[PDB]
Amino acid sequence: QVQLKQSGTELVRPGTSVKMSCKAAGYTFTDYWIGWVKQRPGHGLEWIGDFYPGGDYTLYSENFMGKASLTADTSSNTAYMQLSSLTSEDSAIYYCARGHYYGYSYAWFAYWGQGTLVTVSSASTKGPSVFPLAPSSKGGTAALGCLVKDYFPEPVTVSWNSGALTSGVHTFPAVLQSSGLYSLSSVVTVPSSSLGTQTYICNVNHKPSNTKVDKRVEPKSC
Amino acid sequence: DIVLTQSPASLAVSLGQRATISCKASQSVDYDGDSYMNWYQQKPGQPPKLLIYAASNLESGIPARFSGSGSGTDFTLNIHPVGEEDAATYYCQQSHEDPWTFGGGTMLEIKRTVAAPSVFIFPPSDEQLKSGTASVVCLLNNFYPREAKVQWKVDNALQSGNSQESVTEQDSKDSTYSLSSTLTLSKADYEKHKVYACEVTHQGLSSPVTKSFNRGEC
Repeated sequence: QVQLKQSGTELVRPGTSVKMSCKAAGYTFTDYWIGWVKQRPGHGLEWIGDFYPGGDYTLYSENFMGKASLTADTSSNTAYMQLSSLTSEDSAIYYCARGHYYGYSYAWFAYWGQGTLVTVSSASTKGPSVFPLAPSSKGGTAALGCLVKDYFPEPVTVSWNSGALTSGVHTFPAVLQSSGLYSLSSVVTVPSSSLGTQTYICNVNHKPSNTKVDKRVEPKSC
Repeated sequence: DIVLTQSPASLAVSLGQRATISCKASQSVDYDGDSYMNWYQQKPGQPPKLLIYAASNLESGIPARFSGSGSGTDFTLNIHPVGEEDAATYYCQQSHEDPWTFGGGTMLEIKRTVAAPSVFIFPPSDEQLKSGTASVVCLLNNFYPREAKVQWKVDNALQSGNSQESVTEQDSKDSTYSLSSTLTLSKADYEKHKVYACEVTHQGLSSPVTKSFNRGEC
């Protein structure tokens, strides 16, 4: 199967450059263009440029001339994009995608990487604390959760019971607090009758800080 | 550049019915009998997904509920019958000449029956109170439509400026939303008051619902 796998989340300082990667599998890497696309809230999708590994051909948007540089390493099936002179306007999710020939164009992007989130900031990485949202002692359905507080940069992911509990789970979009740090909650609704017999653990991952927390959420015995 | 204008910017369509999204290009995208216009779907946390290429070709694996039409400068994406899983943002994109350009996007809301929220309040944890800050959380679970009012009251005094809300994307299985509101106080201020209450107003509720606790009473 055609697959594109991108490198991890970045936190990089203003004025510097960042170089991210897109590793391809499942097809002849030198035979297809790789396109790069920027996604920033409030600005939809914006194309940056294309790279052809079988020859090192480039095509850029005029808005990224002198800002983006596309390269590849055919020995590892890896395409790269470097963004220079970074500012807060460059904080965004960046995707790679593979084009294919139909008619007389290749800009039909059927296969996409999962995206690389880039935050441009001089502030330090801070992994979160994780606090329980304990099921109330005062029915048929109870709600419980985990509060993931005071982290930077995005993102955080949460699972429950190592991925075994998915029904009724709501993991909320993070909020940027006025401290400049993010917070998010993840909740699940479950049968109140299961509270004394079923264990509930939220699995919190903040990869930028390598913070991995497994927090057991138990009813408060009062 | 070929500028793409989508309309509407946001659309609510009844479950089971037809959603139609328009994309108009500033110049023709036709060549040799093909129209170089594509359509993508995107949900939060995921990359865009190709639905339709060259105006009317259904991408392999995409349900035939999706179809595309048009030529020249005027194109439409049609979804019929709409299902819960179609809640997403949709984009057109032209492949005729560089730069490759996208429309601004259209958010599709799936209109379902009214559903009142189930409301829950959570006191700050003892673990957090060791740190000098108190977060009080009010949860509104699985409601529709999206509009909802959450008011915090501390000892019956209405709070302002010290809470933040987060709302989920529309659920891909039941078309509801959920909402969290977090009230943040210093530990010092939290211990100066007793009654913490979240009051919720929503179309599905005949009268506001209040959930509350008394600090320390557990």
